Amino acid sequence: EQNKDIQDLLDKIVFDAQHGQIWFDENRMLLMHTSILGFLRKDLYQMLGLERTKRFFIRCGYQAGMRDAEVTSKLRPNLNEAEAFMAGPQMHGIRGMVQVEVNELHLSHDLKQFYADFNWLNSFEAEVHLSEFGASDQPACWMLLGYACGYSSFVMGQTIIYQETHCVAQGDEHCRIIGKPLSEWEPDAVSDEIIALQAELN
Amino acid sequence: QNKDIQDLLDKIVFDAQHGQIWFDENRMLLMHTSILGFLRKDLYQMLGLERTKRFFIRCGYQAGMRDAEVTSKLRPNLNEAEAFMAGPQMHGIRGMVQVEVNELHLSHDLKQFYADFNWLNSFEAEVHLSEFGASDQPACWMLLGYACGYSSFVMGQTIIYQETHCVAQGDEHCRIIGKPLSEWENAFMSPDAVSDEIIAL
Ligand SMILES: [Zn+2]
Ligand SMILES: [Zn+2]
Repeated sequence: EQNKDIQDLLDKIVFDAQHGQIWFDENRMLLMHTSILGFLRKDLYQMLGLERTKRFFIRCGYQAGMRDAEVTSKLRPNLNEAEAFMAGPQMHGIRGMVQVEVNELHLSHDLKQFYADFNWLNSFEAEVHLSEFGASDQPACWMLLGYACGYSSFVMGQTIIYQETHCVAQGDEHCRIIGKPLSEWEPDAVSDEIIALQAELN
Repeated sequence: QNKDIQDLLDKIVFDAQHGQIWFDENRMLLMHTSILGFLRKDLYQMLGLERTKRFFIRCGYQAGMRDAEVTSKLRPNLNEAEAFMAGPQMHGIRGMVQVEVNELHLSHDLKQFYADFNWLNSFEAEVHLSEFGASDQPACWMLLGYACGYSSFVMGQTIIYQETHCVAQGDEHCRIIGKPLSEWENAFMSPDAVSDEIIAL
């Protein structure tokens, strides 16, 4: 009854337990344990840097986001920018990664203008990061955040960057992000700006 | 419809509104296979193939051991074999691989195990092809770790598999034989010991 606006998305998800397949349109998926992600994160951190690990989860996310936007692209042409864009935040729910809640969204392809402010609720990433690390000193939601930047950047034809303003990892009640075109912040590893920003805004 | 998997599908809930996916206690993620391809490409070039391969078995092993924990006391009114099938079934629910049983005999009590399965539509195989193309040797490492991790735990001893044909080598499907450790004609902390073992291919 109540995934009225999700439904068109669910309609592309095919479970096929009997053949070891799960599909979103043309692409496969895997139902994965979060605590297994928690291990992959700590093991990576142990092998590489905080920095190289960080960088991986973000680039990862950027990818997932771009692919979902490819997918959900030819999918709501009846609708407008805002309602189509939403597919993104909805997919993050669908994949059980995070609950997106919109404080503010203003966008327009042709104006090359974007500003998003959302609350992330129930982030897995923050939850797993606490087990393996405890109270962090920076935000933890790298993957979610890469995906955020990715999805968005696909949708507008320009690079959209997010800052995680508050994070459950850091003790904040919910997590929160803000997203604006790269330049409105005063070779496509956009991965490096994200880290440089959370740095050069102490 | 397909009633062999129900006691599993049941323990799964999709709360898309609050962005949680649920397996009993455990919380789950529906993910692109891209994160695993990427990880494969990055690791391949930062560390050896040996190192990348090992890491992947280790990861596969942790998930095998988890489902093993979770499905543990779930099928007490069936026998060892149908109980055990939980792992192979889970691997398919998780959309990683279809397991088609060629042969299976197990006794926890007698310390006995022999599994010979076919793997079909292996996701790992797929990933390796579109990152590295034809392998020299079987490539379904994550999958193999799981096999090893799951079996091992149920059995309460060290069960090691070998991929014997792999889509990654042009075979039509992949194949695997799992025996106990001592039944191989070649010779905690121990979770790392075991990954070290299933790495001698
Ligand atoms: Zn967070
Ligand atoms: Zn294979």
